[PDB]
Amino acid sequence: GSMSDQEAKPSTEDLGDKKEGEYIKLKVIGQDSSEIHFKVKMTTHLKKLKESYCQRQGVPMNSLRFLFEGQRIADNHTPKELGMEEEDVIEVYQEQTGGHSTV
Amino acid sequence: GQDRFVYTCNECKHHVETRWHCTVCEDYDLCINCYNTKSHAHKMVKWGLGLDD
Ligand SMILES: [Zn+2]
Ligand SMILES: [Zn+2]
Repeated sequence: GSMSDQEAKPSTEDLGDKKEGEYIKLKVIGQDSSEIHFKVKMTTHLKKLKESYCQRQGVPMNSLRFLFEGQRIADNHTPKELGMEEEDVIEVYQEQTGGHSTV
Repeated sequence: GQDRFVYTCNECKHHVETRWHCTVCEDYDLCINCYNTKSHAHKMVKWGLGLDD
């Protein structure tokens, strides 16, 4: 009936209450200087993630690239590999800003 | 043992080349989608009975 056999939980270690299951922590950090920290639901091709970032900034179909691990993957699949738990990190490379700078 | 995946999933009604049957919950079947999204571990036993290929 009690929370713990010993007596009571410290509650200090456990702060807040989040599922941290359905949603995951996916972020990107280009060489140029990008820092984005947000969580996205894991139930659709990773496309529904980079698509927002890419469209609201730039499309990978040129300079920007999305490296899931150590290679390139299509944006038309979800069960191919993904299968992330929470700490999802994707590396990207930006050859050019695509604006302002001449190159 | 290991066999085919000839089964179905009652969470989304979309069987997928794979089926895990959770014992503890019994009569509980999950596919690659619900399992990955829900995150339901519980020592599941892969049940199949078709042709693997
Ligand atoms: Zn399902
Ligand atoms: Zn279970």
